[PDB]
Amino acid sequence: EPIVAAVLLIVVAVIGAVLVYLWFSGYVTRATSQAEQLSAAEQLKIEAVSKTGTTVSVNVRNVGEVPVKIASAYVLNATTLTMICGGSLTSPQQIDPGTIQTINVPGTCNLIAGARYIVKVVTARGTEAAATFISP
Amino acid sequence: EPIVAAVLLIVVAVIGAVLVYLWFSGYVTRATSQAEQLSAAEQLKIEAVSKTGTTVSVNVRNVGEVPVKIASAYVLNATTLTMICGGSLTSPQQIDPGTIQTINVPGTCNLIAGARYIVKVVTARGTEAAATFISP
Amino acid sequence: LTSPQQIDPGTIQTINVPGTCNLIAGARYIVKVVTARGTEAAATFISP
Amino acid sequence: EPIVAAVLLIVVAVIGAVLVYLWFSGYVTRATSQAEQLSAAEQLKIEAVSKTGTTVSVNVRNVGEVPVKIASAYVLNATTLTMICGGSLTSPQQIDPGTIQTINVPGTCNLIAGARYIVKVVTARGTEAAATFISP
Amino acid sequence: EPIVAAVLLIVVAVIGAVLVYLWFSGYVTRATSQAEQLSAAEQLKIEAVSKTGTTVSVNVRNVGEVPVKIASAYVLNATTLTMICGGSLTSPQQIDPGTIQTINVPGTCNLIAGARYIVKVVTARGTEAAATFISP
Repeated sequence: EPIVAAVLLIVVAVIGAVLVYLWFSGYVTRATSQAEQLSAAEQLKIEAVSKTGTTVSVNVRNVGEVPVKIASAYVLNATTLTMICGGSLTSPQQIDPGTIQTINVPGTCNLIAGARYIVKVVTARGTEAAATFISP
Repeated sequence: EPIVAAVLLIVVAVIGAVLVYLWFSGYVTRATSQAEQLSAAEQLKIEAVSKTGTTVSVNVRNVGEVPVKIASAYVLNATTLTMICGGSLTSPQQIDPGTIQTINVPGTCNLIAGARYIVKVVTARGTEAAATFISP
Repeated sequence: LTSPQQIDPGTIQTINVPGTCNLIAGARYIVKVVTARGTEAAATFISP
Repeated sequence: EPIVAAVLLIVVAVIGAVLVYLWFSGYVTRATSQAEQLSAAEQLKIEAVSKTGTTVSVNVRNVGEVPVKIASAYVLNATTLTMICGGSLTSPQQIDPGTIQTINVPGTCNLIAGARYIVKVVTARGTEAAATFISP
Repeated sequence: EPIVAAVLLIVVAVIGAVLVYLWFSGYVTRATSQAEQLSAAEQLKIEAVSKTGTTVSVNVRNVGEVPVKIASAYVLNATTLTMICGGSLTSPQQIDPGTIQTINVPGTCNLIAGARYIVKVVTARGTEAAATFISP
């Protein structure tokens, strides 16, 4: 009589094992592939900068193999990591691999000739690229 | 009765380990190969420059072993890192290793005789080569 | 593949990618081979 | 009848898992935070030394930002790593960040003019800072 | 009734864990020690070379502290890494620490007066030491 209960319990345990199998396969596949794709890296470099009046224009070179979106740009003060001007771009700019694009710092901020300034661009994914220039 | 459940759990763990091994092999191969192939570097050198009116012509020799494409050229001002003329070329030019090619700066920019100007050429992959010249 | 190719332990074999595909010189490509059991091995090369 | 035993065993397993969770949270917390706090590093530098008779006085400045206790001082012979005089200070001296204090080598040791000697001071935590001087 | 099966399963798991611990201790110890001992370094230096007729004699000094065996010697051509003469020695020669030994390049190879050559000696473990000479 307990044998019947044991058989039912074994069947229930097998069903639970199958359900664990299904969920575990789904989770391992999804999370594993998500981690694998986040393992990929994104690289940028800025070729040169130009200043016209009070507007700063930057040319960004996409040396990577994936499309790049530029979302913000700043003008950082030297050795203090404090921004003078910057913010969200009005519309994100897409940069194709092997191509170039022109980026303008949002807003208007004055500059002092012969002073230290760091121009910085950040991607939508978080990649950071920056360099220095001497304001005319 | 728990023995059957334990056997199913062991089987599930073994299958999960097999799937993890498959993905791990694929990912390690892809990542290792990408890193090894991007470890390679490219070198460029400019032989000489010439100016005809307001057009700048640059001869680039690729001392590397694999083809490299020229993407943009600039004429940089001294000690200020500010561009005067330049931008993306109309069509990229491919340079065969062991050969030479002539590149013209895009657009038209005036120059002042006896002044400092830095000629700069950037590859599609991001390699930079540059030098200086005296404007006639 | 038209017919599966068997590779003995400690030996080597030649495998041709099925079909015909054009390539671009100096471009990036990943070559990949998969076993009957599912094992994956791959690498990259620069097309001539 | 085995169903009741199975339910009790499941309850026992759940209670054991809860206990394991409690201990695991506690142990991870303490060990992790201990590792984080011992990860911090300490830096020292000695400004100048002076000799009065047979007493060696050293001024130590903590370029770091954490409180520091000086525990011992030595006078090491050149390239043989053998001490001539040194030992525990009578009472450890606390040197505040951004300040300096005077430390005297314990005991009395003679010196030879124009010879090589390395003065060495060690913190209570084990940080090592030293330099060389020529005895007058 | 499932309680007995659970107790037996726990006992089996404990035995398996003991076996895993035994193997793990053995493996970590022996593999770790083999790695530590291969971490050791081997250093050679050659004092001078001599030419008698068509035979090249090299004096090798053991600047290290461990016994070293010399197995082969070569004569490389300049800038091409191509051997002119060389091969396995008839019997490997042992060099004691702090001592010197004379090694003759195997075989007979002609040389040209005033020509460029590299003499090279390799140890049993793979250490490489070499220098240059001008043939008389």
